[PDB]
Amino acid sequence: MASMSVSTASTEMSVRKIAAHMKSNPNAKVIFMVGAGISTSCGIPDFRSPGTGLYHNLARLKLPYPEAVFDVDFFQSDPLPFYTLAKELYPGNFRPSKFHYLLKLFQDKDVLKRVYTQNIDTLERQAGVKDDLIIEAHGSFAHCHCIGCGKVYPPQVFKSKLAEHPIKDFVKCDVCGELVKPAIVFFGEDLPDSFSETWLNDSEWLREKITTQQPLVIVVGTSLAVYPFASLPEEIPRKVKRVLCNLETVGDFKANKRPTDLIVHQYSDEFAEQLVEELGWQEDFEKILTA
Amino acid sequence: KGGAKRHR
Ligand SMILES: NC(=O)c1ccc[n+]([C@@H]2CC(COP(=O)(O)OP(=O)(O)OC[C@H]3O[C@@H](n4cnc5c(N)ncnc54)[C@H](O)[C@@H]3O)[C@@H](O)[C@H]2O)c1
Ligand SMILES: [Cl-]
Ligand SMILES: [Zn+2]
Repeated sequence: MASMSVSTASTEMSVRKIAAHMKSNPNAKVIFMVGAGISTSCGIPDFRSPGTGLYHNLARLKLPYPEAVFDVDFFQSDPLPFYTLAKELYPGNFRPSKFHYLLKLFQDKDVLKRVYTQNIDTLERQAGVKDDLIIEAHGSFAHCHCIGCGKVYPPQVFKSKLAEHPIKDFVKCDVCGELVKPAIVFFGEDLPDSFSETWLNDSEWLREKITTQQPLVIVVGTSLAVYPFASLPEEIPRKVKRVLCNLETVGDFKANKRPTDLIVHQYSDEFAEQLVEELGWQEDFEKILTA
Repeated sequence: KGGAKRHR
């Protein structure tokens, strides 16, 4: 849970501007767009990183390349790699980060409009963020479906298979016989309808606020290299302040910087620590963390 | 709606 700054440079001043914006607009809400970066401190192993037990187990299983684990065609040809990844990444195996709790705090302070997440760890939800305020753009393990006919399955059937040694006889649909998999969006598949539908509504929400208070969109821990999620930042209204908290300047913040864009090169947990301090919610935050 | 999950 303990964090430190990424470099000798202080980000407190840049973070302060954010707190200042909120102080001036007490009735405004914030929309977060987050990625894998906010869960790194949770110890979630990156399947794309050598030196991680998961990466090597997938390699041993003959997975051709990391993202083939999230490819429908490969899954149907050999589901073991995905089942192996599921066993290690199944929700409940990790705990929320300080940043995840920051989202909960904003919710408590009623300043959270929505959190769009590319992560499949569901740590936002595990941390207490309400279902109505979360958009899991890439799905989750909360639901299972047949990739053939779409019949719905409770997640428990799939999960039970993960505790077997070895993992074999994968879950098959009792209607059409095809493989059943968690409602995780695989590469090549469309995102859930709620993604575009909710962005449509939040987009109108953002624009109508420009003409009233002034909202704020904060992008955190994402390389903005996966679409269509990566298209959101550029679609943010020109007149709505954008903030990017990432170790590196990426995506639209790099391709088409905007005068009001506020770039903060900092670890998400340190960012959270500094923001709570500047907002003056250390007391409430400390409570959530000790809850 | 944006198309399928991808890097493109
Ligand atoms: N927790 C997860 O669900 C998870 C874990 C590992 C990989 N992924 C892949 C990640 C992914 C989406 O790309 P994405 O979100 O952009 O991942 P990414 O791994 O491509 O990029 C994360 C970005 O955040 C930055 N970063 C890393 N740690 C921190 C930190 N502590 N504070 C601030 N910034 C940090 C970093 O500069 C990087 O650009 C998908 O294709 C997944 O399949 C998801
Ligand atoms: Cl515009
Ligand atoms: Zn079926």
